[PDB]
Amino acid sequence: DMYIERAGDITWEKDAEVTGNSPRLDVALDESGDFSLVE
Amino acid sequence: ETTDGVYRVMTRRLLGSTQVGVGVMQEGVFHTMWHVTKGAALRSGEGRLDPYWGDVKQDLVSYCGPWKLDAAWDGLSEVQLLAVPPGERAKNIQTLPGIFKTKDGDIGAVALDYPAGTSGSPILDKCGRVIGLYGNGVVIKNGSYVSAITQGK
Repeated sequence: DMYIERAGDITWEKDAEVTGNSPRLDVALDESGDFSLVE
Repeated sequence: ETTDGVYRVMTRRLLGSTQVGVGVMQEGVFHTMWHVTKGAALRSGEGRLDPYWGDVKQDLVSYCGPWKLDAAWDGLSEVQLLAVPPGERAKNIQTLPGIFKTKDGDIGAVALDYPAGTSGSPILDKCGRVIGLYGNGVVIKNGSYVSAITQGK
């Protein structure tokens, strides 16, 4: 059996750490919801 | 608990208590990704949450009602991934999303790599609205994980 328990509010925090770059990728989505690179 | 906010999706069927994903509670509907629950029912205290809508290709599922999340990435502003890793506290991570270019349009993507317990973590805009869920994406040539910003309709 699965169960859920609260983890917090959905709120924007002003002084959050900024990381992660911003790639633009060509992808394909199959019927099973799986993403794949196209090039 | 029907209190809006983000939740952990736990299971007591594996070893001990394992966190399989994350979900969002909004307008009395629990939103998560299909591959997390696979449509299974969820216990929230004494109450039970029954699946209401799901789509394997979208990798999304809603409980107690139809999909309620409508906000979308504006394509310009930074967003915040409220990552809820298993056993650790919820942390907001700001980033500028990439783009998934598909034949059916472009979808935002965040280049943040987090443990398997994190699928379903919400992605928020500057006004605190959930614009998608984290946990379904690709690994690129360098090995970094890039998740699509998966939003329903």
